[PDB]
Amino acid sequence: STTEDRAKIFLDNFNHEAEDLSYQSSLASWEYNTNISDENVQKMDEAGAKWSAFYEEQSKLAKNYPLEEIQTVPVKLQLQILQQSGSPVLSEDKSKRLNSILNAMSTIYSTGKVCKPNNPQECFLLEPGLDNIMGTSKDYNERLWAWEGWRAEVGKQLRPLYEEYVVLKNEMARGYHYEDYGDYWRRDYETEESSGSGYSRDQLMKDVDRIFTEIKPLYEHLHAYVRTKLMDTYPFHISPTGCLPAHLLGDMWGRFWTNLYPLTVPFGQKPNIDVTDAMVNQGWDANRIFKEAEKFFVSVGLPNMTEGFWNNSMLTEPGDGRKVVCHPTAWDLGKGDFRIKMCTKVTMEDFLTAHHEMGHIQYDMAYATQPYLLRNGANEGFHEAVGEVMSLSVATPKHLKTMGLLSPDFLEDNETEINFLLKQALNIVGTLPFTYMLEKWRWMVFRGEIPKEEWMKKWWEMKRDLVGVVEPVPHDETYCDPASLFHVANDYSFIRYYTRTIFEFQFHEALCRIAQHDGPLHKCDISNSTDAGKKLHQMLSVGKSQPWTVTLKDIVDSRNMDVGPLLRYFEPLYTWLQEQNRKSHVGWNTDWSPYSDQSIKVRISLYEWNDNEMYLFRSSVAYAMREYFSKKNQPILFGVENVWVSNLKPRISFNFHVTSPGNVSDIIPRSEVEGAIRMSRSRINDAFRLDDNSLEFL
Amino acid sequence: STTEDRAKIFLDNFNHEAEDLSYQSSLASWEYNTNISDENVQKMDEAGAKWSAFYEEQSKLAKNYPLEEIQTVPVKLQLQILQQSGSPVLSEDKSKRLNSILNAMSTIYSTGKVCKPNNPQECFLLEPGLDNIMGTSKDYNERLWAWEGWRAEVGKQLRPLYEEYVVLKNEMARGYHYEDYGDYWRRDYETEESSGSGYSRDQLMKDVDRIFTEIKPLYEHLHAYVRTKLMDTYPFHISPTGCLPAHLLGDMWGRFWTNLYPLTVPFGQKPNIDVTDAMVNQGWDANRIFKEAEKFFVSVGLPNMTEGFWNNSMLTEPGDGRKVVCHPTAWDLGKGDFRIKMCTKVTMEDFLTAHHEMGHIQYDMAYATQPYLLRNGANEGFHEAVGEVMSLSVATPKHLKTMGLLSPDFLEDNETEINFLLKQALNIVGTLPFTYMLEKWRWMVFRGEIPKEEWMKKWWEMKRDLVGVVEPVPHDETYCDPASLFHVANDYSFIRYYTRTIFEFQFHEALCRIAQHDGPLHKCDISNSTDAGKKLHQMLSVGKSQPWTVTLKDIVDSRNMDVGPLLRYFEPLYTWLQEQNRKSHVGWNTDWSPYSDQSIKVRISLYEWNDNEMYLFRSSVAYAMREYFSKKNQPILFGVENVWVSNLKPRISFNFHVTSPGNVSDIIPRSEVEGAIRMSRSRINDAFRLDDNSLEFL
Amino acid sequence: NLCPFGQVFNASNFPSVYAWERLRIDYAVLYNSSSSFSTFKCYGVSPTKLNDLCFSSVYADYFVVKGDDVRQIAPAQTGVIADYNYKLPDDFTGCVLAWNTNSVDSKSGNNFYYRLFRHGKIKPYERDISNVLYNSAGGTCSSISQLGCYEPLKSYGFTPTVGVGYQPYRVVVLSF
Amino acid sequence: NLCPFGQVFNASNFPSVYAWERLRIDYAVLYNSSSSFSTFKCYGVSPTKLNDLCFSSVYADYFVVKGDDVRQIAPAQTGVIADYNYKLPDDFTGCVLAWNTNSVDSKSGNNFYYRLFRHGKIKPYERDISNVLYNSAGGTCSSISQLGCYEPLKSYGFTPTVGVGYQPYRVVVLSFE
Ligand SMILES: *[C@@H]1O[C@H](CO)[C@@H](O[C@@H]2O[C@H](CO)[C@@H](O)[C@H](O)[C@H]2NC(C)=O)[C@H](O)[C@H]1NC(C)=O
Ligand SMILES: *[C@@H]1O[C@H](CO)[C@@H](O[C@@H]2O[C@H](CO)[C@@H](O)[C@H](O)[C@H]2NC(C)=O)[C@H](O)[C@H]1NC(C)=O
Ligand SMILES: *[C@@H]1O[C@H](CO)[C@@H](O[C@@H]2O[C@H](CO)[C@@H](O)[C@H](O)[C@H]2NC(C)=O)[C@H](O)[C@H]1NC(C)=O
Ligand SMILES: *[C@@H]1O[C@H](CO)[C@@H](O[C@@H]2O[C@H](CO)[C@@H](O)[C@H](O)[C@H]2NC(C)=O)[C@H](O)[C@H]1NC(C)=O
Ligand SMILES: *[C@@H]1O[C@H](CO)[C@@H](O[C@@H]2O[C@H](CO)[C@@H](O)[C@H](O)[C@H]2NC(C)=O)[C@H](O)[C@H]1NC(C)=O
Ligand SMILES: *[C@@H]1O[C@H](CO)[C@@H](O[C@@H]2O[C@H](CO)[C@@H](O)[C@H](O)[C@H]2NC(C)=O)[C@H](O)[C@H]1NC(C)=O
Ligand SMILES: *[C@@H]1O[C@H](CO)[C@@H](O)[C@H](O)[C@H]1NC(C)=O
Ligand SMILES: *[C@@H]1O[C@H](CO)[C@@H](O)[C@H](O)[C@H]1NC(C)=O
Ligand SMILES: *[C@@H]1O[C@H](CO)[C@@H](O)[C@H](O)[C@H]1NC(C)=O
Ligand SMILES: *[C@@H]1O[C@H](CO)[C@@H](O)[C@H](O)[C@H]1NC(C)=O
Repeated sequence: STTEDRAKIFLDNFNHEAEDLSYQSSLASWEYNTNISDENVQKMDEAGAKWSAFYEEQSKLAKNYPLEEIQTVPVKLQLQILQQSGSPVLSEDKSKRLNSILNAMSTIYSTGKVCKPNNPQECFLLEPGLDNIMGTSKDYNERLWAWEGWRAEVGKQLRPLYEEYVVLKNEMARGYHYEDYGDYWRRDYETEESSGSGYSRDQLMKDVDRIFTEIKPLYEHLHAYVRTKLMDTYPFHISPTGCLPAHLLGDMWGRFWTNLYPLTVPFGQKPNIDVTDAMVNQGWDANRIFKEAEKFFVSVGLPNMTEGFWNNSMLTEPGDGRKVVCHPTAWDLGKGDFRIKMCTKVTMEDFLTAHHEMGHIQYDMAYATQPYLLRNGANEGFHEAVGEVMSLSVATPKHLKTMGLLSPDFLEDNETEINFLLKQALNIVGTLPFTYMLEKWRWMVFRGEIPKEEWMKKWWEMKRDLVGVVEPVPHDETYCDPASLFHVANDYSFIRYYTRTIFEFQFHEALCRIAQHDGPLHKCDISNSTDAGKKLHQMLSVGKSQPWTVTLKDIVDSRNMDVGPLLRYFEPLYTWLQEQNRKSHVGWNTDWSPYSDQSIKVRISLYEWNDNEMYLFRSSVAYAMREYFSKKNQPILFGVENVWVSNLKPRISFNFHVTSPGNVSDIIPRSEVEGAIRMSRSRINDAFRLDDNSLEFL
Repeated sequence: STTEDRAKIFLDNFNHEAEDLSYQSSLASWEYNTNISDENVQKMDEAGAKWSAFYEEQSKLAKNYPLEEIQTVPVKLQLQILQQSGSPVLSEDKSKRLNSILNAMSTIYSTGKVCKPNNPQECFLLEPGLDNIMGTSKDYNERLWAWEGWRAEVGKQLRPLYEEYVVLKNEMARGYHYEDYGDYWRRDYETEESSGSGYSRDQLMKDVDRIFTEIKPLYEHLHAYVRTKLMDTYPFHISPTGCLPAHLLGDMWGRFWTNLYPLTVPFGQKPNIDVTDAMVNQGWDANRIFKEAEKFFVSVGLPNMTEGFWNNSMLTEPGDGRKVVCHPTAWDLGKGDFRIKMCTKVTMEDFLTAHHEMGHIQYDMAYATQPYLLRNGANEGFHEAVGEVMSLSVATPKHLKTMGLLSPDFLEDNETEINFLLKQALNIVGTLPFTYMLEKWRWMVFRGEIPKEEWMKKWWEMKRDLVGVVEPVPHDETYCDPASLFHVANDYSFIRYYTRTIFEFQFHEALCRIAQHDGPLHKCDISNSTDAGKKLHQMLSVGKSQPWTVTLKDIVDSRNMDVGPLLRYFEPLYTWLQEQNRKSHVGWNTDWSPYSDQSIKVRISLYEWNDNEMYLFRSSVAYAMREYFSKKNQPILFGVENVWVSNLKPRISFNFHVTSPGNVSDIIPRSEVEGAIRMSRSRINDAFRLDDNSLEFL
Repeated sequence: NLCPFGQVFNASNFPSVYAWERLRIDYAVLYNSSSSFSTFKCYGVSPTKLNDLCFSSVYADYFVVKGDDVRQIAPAQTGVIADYNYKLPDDFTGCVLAWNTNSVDSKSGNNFYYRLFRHGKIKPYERDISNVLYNSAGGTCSSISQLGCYEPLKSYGFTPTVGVGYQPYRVVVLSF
Repeated sequence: NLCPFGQVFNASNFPSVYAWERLRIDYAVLYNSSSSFSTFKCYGVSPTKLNDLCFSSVYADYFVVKGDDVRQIAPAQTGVIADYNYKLPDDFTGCVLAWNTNSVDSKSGNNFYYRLFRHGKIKPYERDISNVLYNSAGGTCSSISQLGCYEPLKSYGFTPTVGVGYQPYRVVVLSFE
């Protein structure tokens, strides 16, 4: 009869035949990932293309029932998932260009190489190469070389590809009845219940702005404490009141500060919790670790595994010759089949990762009764938030004491708690401003608020202002430093980690309140608590079938993102950092840079100015430095690339400084550059047809 | 009692002890090469190092017997390799520096990478990379990219190393009472018989110049014919009068022209003589090739194998998992043990290599009765000449027809003789001017005739004058193009290849005369001739025990190198190239270059010239090129490296031309460059404090 | 003479839920032992013994179920098998027997289908064999590449290692 | 009846050429050879008629030869073993027997020596044992690191796979009086 009496039959036709093709697609993906070889990638493709071609064939068929005349919730949500995640309305050559741009960006990121200046034949990759250098080395010059060689030999390649990618993605997202690609990423966290009281796509930006402003004091105190401890190491290189250099943060991008823990540890005589020796000494394997994780998940109230999980999911490295990818992922193959693929070892971090992946599986097992379009998290944050919060309780040094992993003679003093809280904050609190700033930069790039000629200037301005991180080398518009991250070059949303952290700590406080915990929040274990399991599984069972605000209200008794759970978790650490940063400066100024004290201010007083004047000025400066060092019998081949221009105002003034060739950390002193300019004064200004009044060299 | 009555007892102590240490050193080297793996490379540093340290140990125990008092030849010559091939007299730091320089040059050569401005992740080494590109590709731009990419990303690294290498080697050779390192390399080809009638070290330089002028009429007609055939392919890129470009010669350095055979073949309808399909059809394996090769040497009178040759020497790829190196070498391990290490296939050139490599073995077996000091060739040129002349008689289509490899109805007309003779000349005649000047360049570098500021000016001046090869891109002193060859970077003498070619056909003409050959010299086979091998075995029987002049006199009835037999070998080809080069121009002029007729002559009229205005001029030109193309809405980032300066006279004038960034073959037209200087004239002369009269810009 | 019941319980190649063919049709082996059977739930004649009881209409039948639809074989409830494929009467007398088949019905070559769509409510104990293409509005479609017409017989897609609920179950229904 | 020609051909553990010893002690074994003899050059007595010819006293010596010195064991001849290790008389009766031992004397542990240097000429049929270091001028050394002093007993250095001419050869004589 009516369209509602045809849409349900259409959706009943869709799910019962999409489930099969999704099952063979997932089976092909599993049989590839566990069996990396030839004649394995040549079976995902035709199965994946079959599933995709069916998926847009249904998407074209889906636009026959408008959403206005249907009123029941689940079919309306299924049709809302349909008709918008279909074939992109674009030209064929434009779509081919977009696919080529994405593939080229992924290939450049995956295969980019950085070579040493003294040895051009010793080149390093990123994943087995420069990552070890940024994670382990404490040398200022080596870290600066690794930070500068990357995103100059990689980001400069990615800059025009990223510009074309931004243009094409904005064109694609404008065809989906959205305004921007950042708005298209914000199609998640978009609900509607009654009378327009739903979560808007513009509400997410205001909420994350409020959350970032609410974490400002804790992050400021953590930044001040890290800066104070980063002055014992690296002396005469970090200002006590300025921002931290970008290459001394523990990672190539400053995302996670967790590699700065050995440098900034308090009470180093107290050992941290590490039960690796105590777990290899009792004869533990992958099966025992996963059985203990299953016993933990049973004790809270979640059910067992489906018994096909044990007999099909590979847990350790296979004995025979079979290449695998050793990235820990939880696989929901569909049709009641759940698997975990990881290369685990007998280690504490693998013991926590097993709990994380089994929490992901328990998230996947709960909504198996839902239709296929609703078999996801309520947003893109709840899934990883549940996975992270199920591993937070088992890291407490009381759950380990019950299992016998920790000896009962170990002391739980108030210094080990501070060490654990600081390690968590370096893991968790130190990545929230970076994530927020990067997503804000991407949103304002997609909105058109940041012009193409001001990408890098705005990027480093927000890095200084929001993250409190200063660059060590000035970067003009040739560079593309956002594209040097994996999630930006591979077209991935990044605010899901921010929402993951917020929702994870909200869930942690809610489940600890239900489980009748009395002490501090960081020493809370929800094991042997069936009351927390029921209210957990009530959230777990519904996926996209409900708005995420309603699902969140049923567990934490709030419809909004609240960071109050996060601040209560780090309250002893906050009140210890407030006492530690008593004689220091809490905050930063956006004026200091490692090249600030050796830069010469140049003011322009008019002939006609363009980008070619910069090249002529830098070449004249390089010639002046060559002439200065030739009189001292030091033949040094200064170039245009050895002159860096910073604070470039394109009408009035700019700053510049000179660096030695082959050593990016060797800044020429300001007195020597001024002497070179004074000796070669005629050749500097006679090329521009101006006198000393126009360029007075402050 | 006295000298010559105790010297031989010392010499007898060396002969019966060094052969034991050399056999252990050779066994360690043999077991390494057939078993490339770990825990085998240090055997040369443990067993061969004992022999290595023993050699200079006896040198200090030498020099106690004067060479003037002894008169008998077999002990005077044995004391001449001794007392000079000992420890190099140098300081401890300088000897350590020399070994680090030689190790750095071999590492840079074997690990260098060259790749494009576009997709700079796709790159190639040299041996499996650009050698395939420079040997097979017919693209002008792809060949130029590999030629210009080499010598600049690799050869520029070797330029500071080679400058220190020359000074250290000259100091080491001056301690051996030689005038330089070039005279130390000429310590071979040096005999003495009576009244100073021996071959002087300076006599070699006079003779190689005499030979080179005699091959000039043959090489010029070969150069003119190749140039004519290199105008069908590559049109509008090769002048009919000027020299050939350096990147269109069949390989990276233009050493062998044999890869130009498909382009320059005459009578392409006539197929070449190939028996690769004939041997595999008759069921030939690795053992059959060497057994038939052994039967050739028995037919001329040379003895059989030593029966340890078959049981020990590897003749094919090993079935078990043993990594080997597939370079065909003949091993004389000492103590009556001879082996060949090569990976054979059922292919025609592996059939000729079996005759060539076993020719070294038959060379080594003959002088086994000689003492260990004289167990070599009579010079460095006879050792590789014996192997080549044995393989020369088996490539004729008469030795193959007797063995049944070639069918009896094969058409052996005069057209196919030209195809065989020309393919020889592109490997034999074409490599002689390249071999001559590269040693001539290296000799004048060591003699100090070429200053350090004219290493590249003189290298390409003699390349045009003596070889008739012009560079496609101008090279200043920052390049080191001689060091881009294997024999120059790895410290190997290169004159052993020039004189080898002269000794090939000198032996070939003498042996064919004894073997009663009647027809042309190129269709001669010495098989089934015991008289030819009887006079052959006399020359093989003596090694360094006789002067090479009287050893040469006993076989070819001449005491001097003669290229007359070489010209008689190519006489049917030489009388045919003159008919082809009738309407063409035989010779070349050293003025035309691929970058000629596009550069602009600049005359300097004085402010002070100290090689820093070159950077200022090339930057002002690059700024003018940027400004010219910006007004045409073509933003191109011209740099200093995009401006090439040629014909640099440091006092009066130079020539410059501009190439596009990212394309070394894209030379900007002279009309566009001249128009760029015209509208940017005010900012190109005022930077040097001069008017338009000083730089005329002709 | 013994009642013929063992010709199909120890046999293979059962049909699907749309090809259930009935037989006319000792009783001790059904309840004694037989612990490999997945469920023994019994509406009607109850799990009491069948020792020399007088009964008529002893017709029984078997068909292959996905596994989550075994609970749909009961009177007075909704479900796709009850509404389209196999319906039981409200006053049902008889019993059902079911068991798991992990690697019995799960080879590479197998074809099991169910009627996902048909016109109107179905009534207990009648057969729907025709492969007439279903139309959303009514009548017929006679084509596949248009709106309103869907293929009725969708596959179970039995692959090994799918877990409980999608693993094939061989259920036998008894009527008394 | 009985002729003790055994214990010198089938026996093992042969000594070096400077460590030869006598046995003091059947011509059919020379023809019906158990091992393939490499050389049969005989001077004086004819090696075709031996059974009919009588004897007074026969001696046998056995040692190890590098292989190129097998030609060197002959009456009235020069050479390094003839000059320093083992000299034969000019008026020599009987002859020598030799055979290759490719894989019998060429294990890892086998130490053989010959006297390369010795003061003066050696008279036929005597022995030299002492390892006094040879001096070029003469006398004694008492020092190895000095001019004109060399170690006399140089090793053969037998390794398998050396080819014919350096293979271990067992040489047995049968000279009588
Ligand atoms: C991993 O993949 C390879 C092929 O990429 C599988 O090898 C095939 O195995 C099937 C068994 O059903 C054979 O029929 C094919 O002939 C095999 N192909 C090749 C090229 O060997 C291999 O079995 C896979 N590994 C596992 C554990 O299943
Ligand atoms: C949850 O409770 C159970 C039972 O109350 C605990 O299991 C006991 O653990 C102790 C210590 O390891 C053992 O000695 C007992 O044998 C276990 N069983 C029983 C029946 O007492 C379990 O350890 C608790 N888990 C946590 C995390 O506290
Ligand atoms: C490159 O430059 C850096 C920085 O100038 C050099 O590192 C040291 O820097 C400190 C001060 O920053 C100086 O006091 C030291 O003398 C510098 N050298 C050393 C060895 O500590 C660095 O040496 C330069 N060279 C290289 C190859 O990195
Ligand atoms: C190739 O080299 C390997 C080691 O580099 C050889 O392996 C050794 O063989 C000897 C033979 O007796 C053994 O005693 C060693 O214990 C082995 N070492 C190892 C590490 O395996 C191997 O034999 C060589 N190949 C050949 C054919 O000789
Ligand atoms: C060298 O001479 C020998 C003997 O004359 C040749 O061997 C014979 O050659 C003839 C004709 O080619 C064949 O028909 C015979 O079958 C060969 N073998 C015999 C008789 O045993 C040999 O071919 C000659 N080689 C060359 C290169 O001329
Ligand atoms: C780089 O420059 C070369 C040379 O200018 C280009 O190759 C061709 O050159 C001929 C004349 O030399 C022109 O007529 C053609 O138009 C050029 N292009 C082609 C495609 O044939 C070359 O294309 C340039 N670009 C690259 C990427 O190599
Ligand atoms: C879960 O599995 C364990 C081990 O097989 C078992 O003891 C326990 O009873 C199971 N729990 C449930 C609810 O099935
Ligand atoms: C731990 O408690 C003691 C006792 O009050 C106190 O002196 C100490 O400062 C505390 N340490 C930290 C890190 O809070
Ligand atoms: C070389 O070896 C072959 C093959 O055994 C043999 O026929 C020939 O007589 C040998 N020649 C010599 C000179 O030993
Ligand atoms: C080969 O000989 C024929 C006949 O004498 C002649 O016409 C032809 O030019 C010759 N070719 C060559 C390349 O000498």
